[PDB]
Amino acid sequence: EIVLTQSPGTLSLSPGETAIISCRTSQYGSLAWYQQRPGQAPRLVIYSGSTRAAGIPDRFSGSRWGPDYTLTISNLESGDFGVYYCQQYEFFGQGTKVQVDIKRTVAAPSVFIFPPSDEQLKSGTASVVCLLNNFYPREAKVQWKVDNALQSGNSQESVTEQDSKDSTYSLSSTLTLSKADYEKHKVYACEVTHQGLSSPVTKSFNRGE
Amino acid sequence: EVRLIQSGAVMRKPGSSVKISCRASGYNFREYSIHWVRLIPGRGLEWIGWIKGMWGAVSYARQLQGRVSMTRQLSQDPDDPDWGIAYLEFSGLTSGDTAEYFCVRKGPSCPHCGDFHWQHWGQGTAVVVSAASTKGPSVFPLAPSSGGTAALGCLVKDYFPEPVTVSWNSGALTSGVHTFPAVLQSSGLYSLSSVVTVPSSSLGTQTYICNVNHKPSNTKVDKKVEPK
Amino acid sequence: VWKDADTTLFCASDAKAHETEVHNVWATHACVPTDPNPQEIHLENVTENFNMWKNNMVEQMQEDVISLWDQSLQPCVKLTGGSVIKQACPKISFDPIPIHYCTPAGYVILKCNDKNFNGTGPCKNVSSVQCTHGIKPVVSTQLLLNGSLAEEEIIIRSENLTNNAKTIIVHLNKSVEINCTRPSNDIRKAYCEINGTKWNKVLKQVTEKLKEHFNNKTIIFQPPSGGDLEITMHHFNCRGEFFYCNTTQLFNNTCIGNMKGCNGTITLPCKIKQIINMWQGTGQAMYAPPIDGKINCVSNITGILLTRDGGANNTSNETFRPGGGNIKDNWRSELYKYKVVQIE
Ligand SMILES: *[C@@H]1O[C@H](CO)[C@@H](O)[C@H](O)[C@H]1NC(C)=O
Ligand SMILES: *[C@@H]1O[C@H](CO)[C@@H](O)[C@H](O)[C@H]1NC(C)=O
Ligand SMILES: *[C@@H]1O[C@H](CO)[C@@H](O)[C@H](O)[C@H]1NC(C)=O
Ligand SMILES: *[C@@H]1O[C@H](CO)[C@@H](O)[C@H](O)[C@H]1NC(C)=O
Ligand SMILES: *[C@@H]1O[C@H](CO)[C@@H](O)[C@H](O)[C@H]1NC(C)=O
Ligand SMILES: *[C@@H]1O[C@H](CO)[C@@H](O)[C@H](O)[C@H]1NC(C)=O
Ligand SMILES: *[C@@H]1O[C@H](CO)[C@@H](O)[C@H](O)[C@H]1NC(C)=O
Ligand SMILES: *[C@@H]1O[C@H](CO)[C@@H](O)[C@H](O)[C@H]1NC(C)=O
Ligand SMILES: *[C@@H]1O[C@H](CO)[C@@H](O)[C@H](O)[C@H]1NC(C)=O
Ligand SMILES: *[C@@H]1O[C@H](CO)[C@@H](O)[C@H](O)[C@H]1NC(C)=O
Ligand SMILES: *[C@@H]1O[C@H](CO)[C@@H](O)[C@H](O)[C@H]1NC(C)=O
Repeated sequence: EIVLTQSPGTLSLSPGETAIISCRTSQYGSLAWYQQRPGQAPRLVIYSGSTRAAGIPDRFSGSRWGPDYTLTISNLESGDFGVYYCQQYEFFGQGTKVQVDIKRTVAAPSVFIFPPSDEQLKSGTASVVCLLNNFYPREAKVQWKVDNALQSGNSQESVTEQDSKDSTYSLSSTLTLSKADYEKHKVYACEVTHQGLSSPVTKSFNRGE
Repeated sequence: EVRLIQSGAVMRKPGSSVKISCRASGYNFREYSIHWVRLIPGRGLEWIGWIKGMWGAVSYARQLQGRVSMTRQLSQDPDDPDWGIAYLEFSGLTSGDTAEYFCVRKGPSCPHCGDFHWQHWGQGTAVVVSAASTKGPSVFPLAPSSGGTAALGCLVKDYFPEPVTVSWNSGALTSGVHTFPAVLQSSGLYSLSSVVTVPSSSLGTQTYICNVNHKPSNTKVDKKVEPK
Repeated sequence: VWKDADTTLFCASDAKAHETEVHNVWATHACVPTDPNPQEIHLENVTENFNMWKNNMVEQMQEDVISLWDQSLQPCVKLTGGSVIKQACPKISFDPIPIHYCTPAGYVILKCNDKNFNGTGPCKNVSSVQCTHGIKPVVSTQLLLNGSLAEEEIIIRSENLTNNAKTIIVHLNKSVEINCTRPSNDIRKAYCEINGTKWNKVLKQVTEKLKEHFNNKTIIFQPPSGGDLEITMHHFNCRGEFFYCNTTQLFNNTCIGNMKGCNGTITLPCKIKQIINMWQGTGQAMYAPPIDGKINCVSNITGILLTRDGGANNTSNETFRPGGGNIKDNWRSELYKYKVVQIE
């Protein structure tokens, strides 16, 4: 059948810059590109390789280059941002997310860690939070360690939109598990990686304050 | 001009069914086909099937066979050809069927334009499938602790459905507030956090209340945040 | 030399002016007498590209058959212009005859003679004729009846097999009789008889030929997923009556594996209907109840219309279902080897 490898998964740009999305196909049929903005219906951008659909400006362009179809969007406007998909027959690419970013100086995240409250611990559950506040760029990695042991699956991340005034990002990470499990261990820590940090910063706690 | 107008959003329990309509106009409905496609949160686009206007012939995606059916409706008067209604029925629903369902039609015929090049889209129909019942949130305090600014916040857990709003001190404390987008837990219930960086000198002085509002369950709950 | 061109063709047949049969009456006025000694000229060192899916000759035929039915098969009741029309709908005599299509002055028809031509692409063995062969305007769904057979191999025709929206035309090289009968004596009950041995052997060959095109994947048949009765059933007109025959038995996979238990006659349940969705796309029409006596017609299954299931899948198998699309595809199945050109 047809497989459609789309890349990159995410793309962070500012107005006026150019986006380059690609799509590798196993077949050679008619490829099309769609744009889907949040809370809006997807819209045909390009079809049959390089032909623009109705209304679409000339800054959108596609190239027929190899088994690799590419979509170029030059001089990005605010309306050009969203999630783009390539399509061949009934098959779709995994989707590329093109989101706005406003260029500003680099800023290291202030890192805070929050132990579980007592009220929650009386519900057989314990949540541990690791806040990354006011940093740039947005790309950051949080990594939980409990008694020197790396965690996976038991954490969920959440990010805010870019702030209007100071052009920064904040990020939360919630390590969730059962009270029984929580009590078994002593040390809890989240490790933060970021361009604004020379080395990975760590925040941690035990139960003794 | 071509117009595709779908029916409204709906909530559903697992194992139940959902029927969606798509009102078409502006073209001879018999001479075209309506495809259905869904936008799944975190999984992208998935083609469901198509139906042809002429006879109502259908082709369903293999992975969805036995759970979907498509019918259409149009005028039997050849002097009123420029409208029709396509239907999509989805049965044996699961949480994985939670998605935005769209009805689409191909662009103007050309040597290049295949049948899967969709110029026209319905506005979409949001279907949410959940076992969870309407449930108000439990609120816990993210206590502050040890250029010295302290961080505190409120942990709002296990509520359904969205949304919940969080204000601080009756909405008077706005400087430094970050209320993160909600997150769906494996339990099927929503959770979020709201934090605020403040002067560490104010922890012995000022009061910090987080006001949590959740319309779907008629619950308002104020919560005090302090250290230890 | 010449260039591919579109023009108005004229028809030719052996219609009998004394016949009251509807096709004969139509052909008598519309067509000229057939040529006893047609002159077919083969062209040496000539390559010509054909495209059965982009052939306007099909459009012409469609209009002739539409015109035919419009003149002689007006229904008792129908919707038109916001009103319901009531017409006198007497029983007619109905039996399609072969119609030849011929080029006017300045044009000529090129004819691919490659015994395994699939409908699209270059042709080497090209000949020049003034008229096509005799084509019967048999309107039907699922099964193609009373057509021409493929000379050599079984031929799979499709504009693009990867596209599930494109109809697949199977061109058989051996016919299978279908024997449909309304017994004289429920007056609407009928049945079609088919030789299970004949059919299941043919269907087996179709799958193996389909494997060649779909990389030896497990070929499966299934009944139609849905739609009007005119498609989910084998729909055709016989002696002026509209038949609807269930073909659920004609696509039984158990009988075309690699054991038996099904080597005898296949009897398809059928029903003569009065209220019908017209194939012209004109809407619902209402006809009078069936003539008395024994209504019968023996036809040759010369082809099969298929649509392939789509969707993301790498299960071993590919599923095909009976039913094609336009009645135009029935004309395509015969005109696939012809194209009109203008002389320079
Ligand atoms: C074959 O199919 C693909 C996809 O349906 C399409 O891009 C291509 O144009 C088709 N070939 C022709 C000759 O139209
Ligand atoms: C056609 O065939 C003849 C004889 O084989 C050859 O000499 C001639 O060049 C061919 N035509 C073309 C265009 O090559
Ligand atoms: C028919 O043959 C042409 C080459 O002449 C090929 O490109 C096309 O895929 C074939 N069609 C089918 C349905 O096999
Ligand atoms: C082309 O036609 C000639 C003449 O009828 C025939 O002998 C030949 O078999 C055909 N081509 C091939 C490759 O067989
Ligand atoms: C039916 O098929 C047989 C071969 O099985 C053929 O000899 C006969 O001429 C056909 N009759 C038609 C097409 O009317
Ligand atoms: C029909 O074509 C197939 C090849 O697809 C061939 O094996 C078979 O012999 C032909 N006809 C008959 C009656 O065998
Ligand atoms: C067709 O079937 C009918 C069944 O009533 C039978 O009388 C007739 O002899 C059959 N004819 C042929 C040619 O098989
Ligand atoms: C079906 O065809 C076979 C020949 O392969 C023949 O022997 C048999 O009699 C036919 N079926 C009937 C019911 O006559
Ligand atoms: C055809 O017959 C089968 C039984 O073999 C039945 O289940 C099916 O509904 C019938 N088809 C139609 C279209 O009624
Ligand atoms: C298919 O074969 C089965 C036996 O496996 C039989 O019971 C069934 O009636 C057949 N289906 C049709 C539609 O003839
Ligand atoms: C097919 O041709 C035969 C003989 O010419 C005829 O008896 C039969 O009615 C025809 N079939 C249809 C569906 O018209």
